[PDB]
Amino acid sequence: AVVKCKPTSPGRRHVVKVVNPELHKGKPFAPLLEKNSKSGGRNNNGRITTRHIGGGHKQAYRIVDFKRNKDGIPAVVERLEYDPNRSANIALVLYKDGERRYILAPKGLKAGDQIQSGVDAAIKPGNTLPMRNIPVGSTVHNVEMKPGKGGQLARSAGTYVQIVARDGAYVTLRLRSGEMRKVEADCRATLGEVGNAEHMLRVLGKAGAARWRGVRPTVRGTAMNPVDHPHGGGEGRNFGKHPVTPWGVQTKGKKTRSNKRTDKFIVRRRS
Amino acid sequence: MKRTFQPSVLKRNRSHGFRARMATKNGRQVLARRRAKGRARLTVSK
RNA sequence: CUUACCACUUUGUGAUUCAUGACUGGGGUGAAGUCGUAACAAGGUAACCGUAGGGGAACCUGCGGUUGGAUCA
RNA sequence: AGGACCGAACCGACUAAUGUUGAAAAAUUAGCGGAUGACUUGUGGCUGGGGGUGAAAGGCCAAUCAAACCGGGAGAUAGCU
RNA sequence: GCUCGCCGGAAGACCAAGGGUUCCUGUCCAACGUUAAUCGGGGCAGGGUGAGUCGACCCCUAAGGCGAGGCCGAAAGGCGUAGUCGAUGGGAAACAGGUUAAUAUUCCUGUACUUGGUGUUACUGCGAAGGGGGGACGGAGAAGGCUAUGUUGGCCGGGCGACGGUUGUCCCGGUUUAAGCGUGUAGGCUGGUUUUCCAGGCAAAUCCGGAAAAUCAAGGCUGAGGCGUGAUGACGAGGCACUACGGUGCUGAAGCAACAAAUGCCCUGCUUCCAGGAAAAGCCUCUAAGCAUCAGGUAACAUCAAAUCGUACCCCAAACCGACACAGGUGGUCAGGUAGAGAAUACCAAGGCGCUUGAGAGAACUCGGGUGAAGGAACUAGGCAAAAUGGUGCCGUAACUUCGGGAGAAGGCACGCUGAUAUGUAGGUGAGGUCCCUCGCGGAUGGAGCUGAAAUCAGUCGAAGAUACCAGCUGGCUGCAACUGUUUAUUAAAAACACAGCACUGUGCAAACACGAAAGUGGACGUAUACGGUGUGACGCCUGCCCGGUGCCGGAAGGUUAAUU
RNA sequence: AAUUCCUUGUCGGGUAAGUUCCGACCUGCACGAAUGGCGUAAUGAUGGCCAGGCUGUCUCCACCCGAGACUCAGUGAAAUU
RNA sequence: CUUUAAUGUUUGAUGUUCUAACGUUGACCCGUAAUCCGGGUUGCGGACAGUGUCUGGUGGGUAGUUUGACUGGGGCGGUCU
Ligand SMILES: [Mg+2]
Ligand SMILES: [Mg+2]
Ligand SMILES: [Mg+2]
Ligand SMILES: [Mg+2]
Ligand SMILES: [Mg+2]
Ligand SMILES: [Mg+2]
Ligand SMILES: [Mg+2]
Ligand SMILES: [Mg+2]
Ligand SMILES: [Mg+2]
Ligand SMILES: [Mg+2]
Ligand SMILES: [Mg+2]
Ligand SMILES: [Mg+2]
Ligand SMILES: [Mg+2]
Ligand SMILES: [Mg+2]
Ligand SMILES: [Mg+2]
Ligand SMILES: [Mg+2]
Ligand SMILES: [Mg+2]
Ligand SMILES: [Mg+2]
Ligand SMILES: [Mg+2]
Ligand SMILES: [Mg+2]
Ligand SMILES: [Mg+2]
Ligand SMILES: [Mg+2]
Ligand SMILES: [Mg+2]
Ligand SMILES: [Mg+2]
Ligand SMILES: [Mg+2]
Ligand SMILES: [Mg+2]
Ligand SMILES: [Mg+2]
Ligand SMILES: [Mg+2]
Ligand SMILES: [Mg+2]
Ligand SMILES: [Mg+2]
Ligand SMILES: [Mg+2]
Ligand SMILES: [Mg+2]
Ligand SMILES: [Mg+2]
Ligand SMILES: [Mg+2]
Ligand SMILES: [Mg+2]
Ligand SMILES: [Mg+2]
Ligand SMILES: [Mg+2]
Ligand SMILES: [Mg+2]
Ligand SMILES: [Mg+2]
Ligand SMILES: [Mg+2]
Ligand SMILES: [Mg+2]
Ligand SMILES: [Mg+2]
Ligand SMILES: [Mg+2]
Repeated sequence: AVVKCKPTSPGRRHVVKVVNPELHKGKPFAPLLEKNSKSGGRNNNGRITTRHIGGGHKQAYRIVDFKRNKDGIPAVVERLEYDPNRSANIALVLYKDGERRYILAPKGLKAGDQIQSGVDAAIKPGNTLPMRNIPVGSTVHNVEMKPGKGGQLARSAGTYVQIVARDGAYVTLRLRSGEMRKVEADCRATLGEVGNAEHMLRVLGKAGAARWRGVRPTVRGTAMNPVDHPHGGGEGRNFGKHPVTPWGVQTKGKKTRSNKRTDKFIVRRRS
Repeated sequence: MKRTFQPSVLKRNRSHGFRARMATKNGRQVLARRRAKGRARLTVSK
């Protein structure tokens, strides 16, 4: 559940956290972790590329495994592990083969439950399956860009993609972005809506959260000297200028999108 | 209050030490420039 | 001599009432002055109730409900 | 439990006085703010100049900053003194 | 040398960093000490730091750096694969006394320990840069147990007291003692084990992961301290012989017990929480190629080896950063007594000091403070500054409110000491003796002795008992910014920035964008419940009208329009 | 009004007397709805106004204890010119 | 032979499918006890994408400069033949 929080501090008043009591409380499956390293937003030259970044907590990378193959081998959901890396809720798997991996854990995060992933398998939330096989109008899940790429769609919480047309060797689905996208069809993509979803109900409350979350503060334009930002303004607020990123570019229009080596796939533009 | 000079042998060296001022082009060009000018101690003797 | 209780009386802070006030909410009276004419007949767009928004003003429009609606609808 | 409360160390600088050829090229004394946190600190690393960094003041980048310092162009140019 | 004052969570002690002979002794006093100076961190000589166990090397890696070939770039060079360096973090081992003018977990004495080679003995599958396990990790909080160590009695040694009293029923001092070795306990974790099978751990594996049956439950790991040994040793107040007068030999009493504690240890624990909390090697185990009475591996023991540098001294300062023998800056460790909540504070211990110009006088005036009749903010830009307020428990406490607050609101009462309750209570602590037992670091019952609040009565001295230091002034209205936070180092801390929330907008992944001629990279080992940009700045109630101009989104038919032909 | 020039606007409040302050009016020189409008509990070394207590802030300074200043011995500056 | 038509034909237009340059930051192999790189296989994409030269647009993101004088101070105003 979410539950607010008794206003005990001049900041602990809006702290409306979220919790999943069924979430295992204990160190993760060690043999599936590996450092993480804090980038701080710097580049190779040691120069900051993207602003807002730093501090945060230690954080240790899990492993997940969006690839998901082991077709023809079942596995019961050992536990449900909270993931620091992403927003979703990773879940230990463990196949009857003895080997145990990780998964994003979909809506039906029913613990203990069993799931396969074979090429044949059976249309069920939590089963690796190439859309070329799975039905249509399905909720799918971790969609896979290319045939064996490794799935890179709806990898966040609440996410989900609904199939529409399997015309020829290319299937057309609908990303949560409301955009019509085409895929090689012969691509796997687990199943079921991604778990959690109630994530988009946070709130934090006090800067502390966002701060120890890795997100550094942000400075507005028409608040700093000209030499620093195009919105120099200064002297009694002011503006008049055109809302543009710190590099003269109307931060309103301009799609900026100029891939072209993809249009073919993209059918009905995001809206 | 606090002064602008907090010593540290290690730093003082790797920051302006021989090898260092010998691991780069200009840096290496520096030493030469020095030896040329005829300097007693080349770089932070030790 | 001293102690206990204790009246007068003192201080601080809450509750209640009466009175009162720049200014302002509408309410009631007479001239019945100005702006319209909402409702009463089908009142000239049937009306009223609740409710929401809007507007010089009655009041208008949306939503459901009532018949305490005239014509044979 | 809490960027919760009072208050040392610790970190910070609101007020006044004294110093203003100081004890000091920013401090001393008396008060003063935070003090489990966006805290504080040792150690070592990475960002280099029209570049970095900036909870943004044009602030900081070795007592220097509306473009550091060192050397060179260079005896710049100076209808001005 | 005797007095006096100062510091004592330091102004004591030890280590880092930095310093580099400043260390000790001897000498000399020109220059150097803000003066003298017989003195010194000054001069000049010598002397002076001994390690298998402390540290660095070394092993192992973090951030990050370097980088064969390599991928890019006019050149120089950029980047980065294998790998290789790189701590601030992980790997094995020594304590206790004694000694020097100056050394010390180094030298000496006593008592131990780590690991490698070689040998003897018993036993046995050994073998990796390869698999597994382990190393190996967060925040806060809540105990209990224990040690530190303190106080008090016992004990031993000394002392009967410059002035009234002091044989005990009193005063003073001491009461220490380790590693390692055995026991493995308060507690903490966890059920073991044999066999069989296998799409896993890149190959293999007996190991780890999975699935099966049976069998016993009283299995195994971890663990502070305590207890013996260490140690009839040492040390130890105290003495007598010599002295250099600072010191030197010899000798050497007791040496227990009770209670009270930790911010230390058990505790890399335990409880819980969301912000989900290094890697690598050592280590143990599992097999590969291979070896195949061999080689190796395990344990006991004998022995050899443990190299080389660093060890002086200052270290919160007169040796370090500040030009100075400068009121500033400087990380970590230790943690005494009374009072106290306490690392504040006050007075003292050990210990260290009196800050390197002195002697007088006792003007105005400046500086720092103490006290003031009557008045009480008339001061003044403004109560600036001063003065005041302050502690504990109990009584009691407003509008307003987001119901948490406001709130220590306000305003009040009591506080010392002495007798009693109660010969020291409540409580804490826990010795006999008895029972039973696996059978003692057992359990039970027993409550001696030790320590020990507050309260309530009655009495009592002073002007006053939270007597010192220390330690809130309070309330009312109103602007501004929700709030904690940040900021102009060195005139501005604010109403400025930042924020939690909000809305617009871009981004379909080789994302947008940013660094970069490039390669490459941050974005993210993320993927539209995500990320970027811009404006607003909790929350409540709201956020109306204008698209003419500018910009931006969409369209493309037509008009105009480049290179080119 | 952090926006009001004419401005000490006008009226009410507090005062012995109030160009500030509080509550109003509207005639807004020249507010106005995310370069947000209006309120808001709690919060603040934030701006303004008021009261009690408190007092050398003052009326109106006096006394007092110390550090200098003064006298002696020693060493011994500076700016300026 | 001029005006207008069918199959040939060459050339500019759009528009299809193919692969064989080219791309692939899909998968696998080998160099190899390497997520760099190179060669190979396969899949996907495909003369598109990107790049080079030329070229229209946009372009305070950046850069070099200009932005007069007489003035009863300068500015404003006015003036400049
Ligand atoms: Mg500014
Ligand atoms: Mg600009
Ligand atoms: Mg400015
Ligand atoms: Mg300004
Ligand atoms: Mg009508
Ligand atoms: Mg009608
Ligand atoms: Mg109706
Ligand atoms: Mg706090
Ligand atoms: Mg505090
Ligand atoms: Mg102070
Ligand atoms: Mg500076
Ligand atoms: Mg020249
Ligand atoms: Mg010149
Ligand atoms: Mg010397
Ligand atoms: Mg000496
Ligand atoms: Mg000397
Ligand atoms: Mg190494
Ligand atoms: Mg490199
Ligand atoms: Mg180290
Ligand atoms: Mg006597
Ligand atoms: Mg030493
Ligand atoms: Mg010594
Ligand atoms: Mg001195
Ligand atoms: Mg002195
Ligand atoms: Mg007086
Ligand atoms: Mg006055
Ligand atoms: Mg006056
Ligand atoms: Mg004051
Ligand atoms: Mg005071
Ligand atoms: Mg005001
Ligand atoms: Mg604020
Ligand atoms: Mg300042
Ligand atoms: Mg200031
Ligand atoms: Mg703002
Ligand atoms: Mg605002
Ligand atoms: Mg609007
Ligand atoms: Mg007003
Ligand atoms: Mg405005
Ligand atoms: Mg603050
Ligand atoms: Mg003299
Ligand atoms: Mg320019
Ligand atoms: Mg020029
Ligand atoms: Mg002129």
